Order: sequence, then C-alpha cells, then structure tokens
Amino acid sequence: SYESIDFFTDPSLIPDPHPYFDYLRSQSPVLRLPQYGVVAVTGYEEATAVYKDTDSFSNCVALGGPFPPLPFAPNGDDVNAQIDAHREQFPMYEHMVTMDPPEHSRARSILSRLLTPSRLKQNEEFMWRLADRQLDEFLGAGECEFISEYAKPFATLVIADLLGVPEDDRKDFRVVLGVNPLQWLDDKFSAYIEDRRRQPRNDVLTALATATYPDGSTPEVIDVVRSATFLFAAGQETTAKLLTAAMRVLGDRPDIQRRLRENRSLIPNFIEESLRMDSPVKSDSRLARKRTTVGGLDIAAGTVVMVLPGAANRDPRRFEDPHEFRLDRPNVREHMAFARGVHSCPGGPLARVEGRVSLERILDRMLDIAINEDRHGPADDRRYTYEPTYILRGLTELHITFTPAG
Ligand code: HEM
Repeated sequence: SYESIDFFTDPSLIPDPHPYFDYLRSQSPVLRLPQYGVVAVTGYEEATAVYKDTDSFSNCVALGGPFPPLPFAPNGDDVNAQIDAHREQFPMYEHMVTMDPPEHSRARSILSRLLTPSRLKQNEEFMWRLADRQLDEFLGAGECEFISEYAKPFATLVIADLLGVPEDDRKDFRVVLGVNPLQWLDDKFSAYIEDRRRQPRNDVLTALATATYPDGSTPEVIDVVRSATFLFAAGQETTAKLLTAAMRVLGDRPDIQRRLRENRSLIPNFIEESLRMDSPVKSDSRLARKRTTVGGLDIAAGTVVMVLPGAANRDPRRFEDPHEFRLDRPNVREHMAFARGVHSCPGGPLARVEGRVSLERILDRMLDIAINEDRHGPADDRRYTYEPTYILRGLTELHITFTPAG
C-alpha cells in the first residue's frame, strides 16, 4: 500500500504517480515520507514557498534529492558550513542548477546574451526551418518513433542554434549528443571560447566569450563553458518529453487534434496544459540549510525537501478538475513545470516555442495523426512505457502513424 511504498524505487509508480501523489496531498501538502526522512511537497502554494526561499533551502541536492547520500553527516540546526565544505561533491556541482547565492547569479548571468529578444527571435524563426528539415527525414514513411526521429534531434538542434554552434559542426552535435558526451561538449566549447577571445567575431560565440559578470569582472573560460554547455543537459531530455507528451495527447484525443487543426491559436494553451498534466521534471529537490517550517511542518537542518512539480500542478486548491486535460483553463499558465524563484527555468520560453512551432508544422504536414495500435494497443487500452526514473516524467518511445499531407 501507499503507506510504506518507496517513491524512489518502486516501479509500480512509474506508469502513473498521480494516484500516489493524491494520497500524499490528502494526508498533507507537506508530508514526511516513510523512507530517508524526505519531506514531499505536493501542494502548489507550499511548493511556491519552498522555491522562493533560498535562505532556507539549498539546491545542492536539486537533481536527485536523497540519492546519492549527503557527502557528510548532518548535525545541528545549520548545515551551511558542511555544504560549503563539500560543495564540489554534489552531482552537477559545476552547473547553475545546483548553485546557491552568490555563485548562482554569476553562473546564470552568462546566459543573458543568449536569451535577448533579438536572439530568441532569430532562434524562433530558425525553428520553422528546422521543423521542416526534421519532418523531411521520415514523412514519407507514414509512421515514426517520435522521440528518436523527431523530438530528441529537434531539441538538440534548437539548443545548438541558440548557442551559435558553427553550421559545419551541428551534425556532429546531433550525433554525439544523440565516447564521453559531456567531455566532448566541454572540449568543443572550450576551443570555441578560446578562439573567439583571441580573435573576436560578429557571432553568438563571441558574445558569449566576451560576457562579463554582474560586477564587471570577466569569467574564466571554464565557467563560460559550464554555463553554456549545461543547456544541452537541461534542455534536451525535458523538451523531448514535452513534445512527445503533446503528440501522445494528439493521438489519444482526436477531438483535441481536430480543434487545434482548425484554430491554431489554441496551440499555446495545448502546450501549457501538456506542461501542467505531464510536467517533465517529476521531482526537484532541496536541502534544508537550517531548521525551518513549511506547510506547518517542522523541518530540521539537513532534511531533503522534494518538490513534486507534477503534483503541485494537480493541486485541486488551484486547478479545478485537475486530472482533466482541458484547453479552456484560464489559469493554465500558472502551472509550475518550470519551477519558481531564482532557478526558474530560463528555457521556459524556448520550450514553449519549440512545442508551438513543432506542432504547427506537424499538423500542417501530418493528416490523421494516430497512435500505432500494433505497438501500443487500442485507444482505450494503451500500452505505454515511461522512463524508469523518479526525477523525470516521459515516454521511452512513442510509435505514431499519419497520412502525409504532401
Ligand atoms: C519542457 C521543458 C523543460 C522543463 C520542464 C524544465 C524544467 C526546469 C525546472 C523545473 C528547473 C528548475 C530546477 C531548480 O529548481 O533549480 C529548470 C532549470 C533550468 N533549465 Fe529547464 N526545463 C525545460 C527546458 C529547458 C530548456 C529548453 C533549457 C535551455 C535551452 C533549459 C535550461 C535550464 C537551466 C540552465 C536551468 C537552471 C536554472 C538555474 O539554476 O538558475 N531548460 N528547468
């Protein structure tokens, strides 16, 4: 029963965690779990409170929460000295998603020149051409495995464009990020930045190589590389899962497919409801830096506090009929799939646009989008497989059929 189930290890929760999330939230929106001392936050306003409070809640354990174990034994009402003494031992410690003030602002600032309205405008117009190139690769087949054939390559190539990767290198980025890929990425971007710093150009990489911190100082090369290359890890898998979740609904809800085809202005609301219903980041964790209180629960220093963004997005105090996929939700943009606070996803706007542009050209070029029944069974008895992880919500594969429009 849910009373002793282990959210982090039990495979019975991978297909659909929301019955379990509902059971937790009805006990309390802030609940101490039966294992590992983890406090699980399934409430929307309580998750918001946690996210906005960096003084009490550190990102050192953001990725995995109780795994791996802390690199120290927590004691006392303050673990800040212990966090500082082992800062470089948490997973992804080199990336901004695990950083607290004052390190966090400096690392995040390096992204700023990539996310200007001018840059995102050029990247958005690029997405229209990229969507057609990706669809060219398999449209004639009338079927595809959507993750490997569209969603993962598309998400990779968008970030490559955003980072100003030279055109002649983009194919290699798709292959390698589709051999240690992280080291390959570091080596490639190290040389990019070193080259642009010695001979500046009128390109995106030079704008990256000449960025300054908020205090005016110049970042080290390794710090530019860490901030820039992290966009692939942060933006590839999550965005791929969102595109595929959108397609799954398009096939399982032909009524919605019909409405979107005839009124393209409903596509943004469809992508937002996809983010609310199938939030790609399933858990997002924090470490209590001091003794504190959320949702009326006394949380000791060193306790893992785990936000479940998909559960907060089904909090009935905020979303009426929260298990219903609805294009009509006036507050759908209030979901927290991209979190809140200083770590609020900088790729939120990018992911929304990837979803809208992808589905625009998908609907243009694919008539009669359907789920493959040989692979997934009938429409009211589907056989889907979700990734066996407690941190991410996404399909492992999605086989679809369609009539090419050309
Ligand atoms: C559906 C797609 C996506 C989802 C659901 C998502 C979700 C999230 C969430 C919840 C966080 C906050 C983690 C925390 O509490 O620290 C985050 C952070 C971040 N995301 Fe995304 N993300 C998506 C796509 C992207 C894209 C496309 C990019 C870049 C092109 C990106 C880059 C980042 C970065 C750099 C951070 C670190 C922010 C910081 O620590 O200040 N993500 N993401």
